[PDB]
Amino acid sequence: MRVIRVGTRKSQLARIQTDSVVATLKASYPGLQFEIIAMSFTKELEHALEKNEVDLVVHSLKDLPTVLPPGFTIGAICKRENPHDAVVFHPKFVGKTLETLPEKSVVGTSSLRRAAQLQRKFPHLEFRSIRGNLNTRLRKLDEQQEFSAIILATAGLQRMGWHNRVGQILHPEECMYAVGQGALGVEVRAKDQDILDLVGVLHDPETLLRCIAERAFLRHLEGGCSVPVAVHTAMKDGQLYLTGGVWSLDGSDSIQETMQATIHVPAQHEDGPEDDPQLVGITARNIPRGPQLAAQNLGISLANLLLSKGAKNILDVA
Ligand SMILES: *Cc1[nH]c(Cc2[nH]cc(CCC(=O)O)c2CC(=O)O)c(CCC(=O)O)c1CC(=O)O
Repeated sequence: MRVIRVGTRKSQLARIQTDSVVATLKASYPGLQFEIIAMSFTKELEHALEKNEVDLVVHSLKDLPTVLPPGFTIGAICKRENPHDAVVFHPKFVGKTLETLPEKSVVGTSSLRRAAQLQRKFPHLEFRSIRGNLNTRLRKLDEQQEFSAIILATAGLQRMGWHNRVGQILHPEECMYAVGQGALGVEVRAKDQDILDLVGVLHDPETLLRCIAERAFLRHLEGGCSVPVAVHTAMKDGQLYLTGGVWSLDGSDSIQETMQATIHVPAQHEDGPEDDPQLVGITARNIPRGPQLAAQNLGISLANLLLSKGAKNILDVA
């Protein structure tokens, strides 16, 4: 291990996320060299990995499928940033909330998850698609009179240093977040033991266990980034709490349930067996396997409860 090559997309937010992970790595490894390789969507970065052109890539965890191709794996789940959804208001509406926008105000979001939940909670608002990156959406907000607000992840605006645009942070009772939102995943070659060990230092046990549950829930519902599925996780008092929900496209039909499981957060790293398979695409051999399997099982458990109440028919057309 000499120069650790980090591959990144050329987009602004992808670079910020990569730099943050590289800074954390450097703090654990001041004696190693890190190179950031920017290339001109996940299959192209996975190609560089497979061609040994880079050694690791940084993703928003919610953008990664629950099944990765067999030669790759998530070698690190970083300490979660703020997972909650946020509202940016049109300039004339600074200081308002969703509750106090005038009736028929148009709210911009291209997430089925966000639109379905907010339509349910706010019947008197209109939710409409809006395309573009964060800068483009904010430009269409401020330059035009079409949108009265847009919905975005709090974590994205924070990484841009634009927290001053956040006008409202949505509570779970208004809009539960996407599976993996606010956490970064580090993708690596599944068989590159040296690099898996290196990035393992980034694993945050609490976030790892929360995200295994969230992803196992999503996987067992056969969902991905695109579906109206939402979650809320918390680790308190030796319990892992997982809330999960599914919504019809307009939010009028929904199923939402909570489960918990006794799972203590590991406080120490351990030399785990190298022959255990990944869990929902994540490899964490330096973290005890017991709690990891238990988190996966909790997410499967909740998924089966939702399916028992009809979640599959909801998702099939949504
Ligand atoms: C699965 C999915 N991806 C995105 C776009 C995206 N990916 C990451 C972020 C920043 C927050 C994070 O790292 O977790 C974002 C942008 C954002 O959420 O603000 C979306 C949202 C698409 C959209 O039109 O806003 C989704 C679907 C979803 O979140 O429900």
